[PDB]
Amino acid sequence: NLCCNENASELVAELSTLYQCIRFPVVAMGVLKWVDWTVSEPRYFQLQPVHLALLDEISTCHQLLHPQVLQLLVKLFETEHSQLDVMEQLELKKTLLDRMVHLLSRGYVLPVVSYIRKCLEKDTDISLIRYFVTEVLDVIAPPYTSDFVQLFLPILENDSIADPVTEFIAHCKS
Amino acid sequence: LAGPLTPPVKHFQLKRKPKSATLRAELLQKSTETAQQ
Repeated sequence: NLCCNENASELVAELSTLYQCIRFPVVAMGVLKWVDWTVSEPRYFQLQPVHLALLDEISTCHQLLHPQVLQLLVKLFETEHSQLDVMEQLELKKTLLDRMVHLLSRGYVLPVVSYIRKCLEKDTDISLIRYFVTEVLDVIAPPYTSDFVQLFLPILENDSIADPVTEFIAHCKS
Repeated sequence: LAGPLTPPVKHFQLKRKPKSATLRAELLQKSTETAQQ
């Protein structure tokens, strides 16, 4: 009823019942497809984005929906609008980077850092990767398994600041 | 039928809470406001 009513603020009104009800998995998938089609509209970020918050309930509370959420945000991390300038595009990209860092904190670490490596080697400017490292080393607690270092540190070779980067590189090479 | 679920391995203990959960609390404030309505 909520999704086909074409909801924003009314979502925040009944967000209580939502995060109560996203615990149902099928309902989580349904809201995911709804917010995908709403947010996949060209220039849906110039007008309310609360919808990106809901993935936080989904991915955190449902492990097997980690692949979908990242595989949603891979599209949204490539958002480009001439109306919302490259500053606002980078703002949304950094927001999505914080979402992807949270999803990394839930254990979906190999494909996150692999795609981050791929888009840096491609698209994703060094500013976005530096902000990724900033948020990561601001949130991730040691020890750091080498399965994560093997992709995070050899792409962090480009920069040395966010100092936490020096601590991370020294700990993960020693 | 589809077999058991295996929880993911925790490579490290979280020294803090993610900012996502902080935003969940931030929006739970307006949730309580709607409860007041």
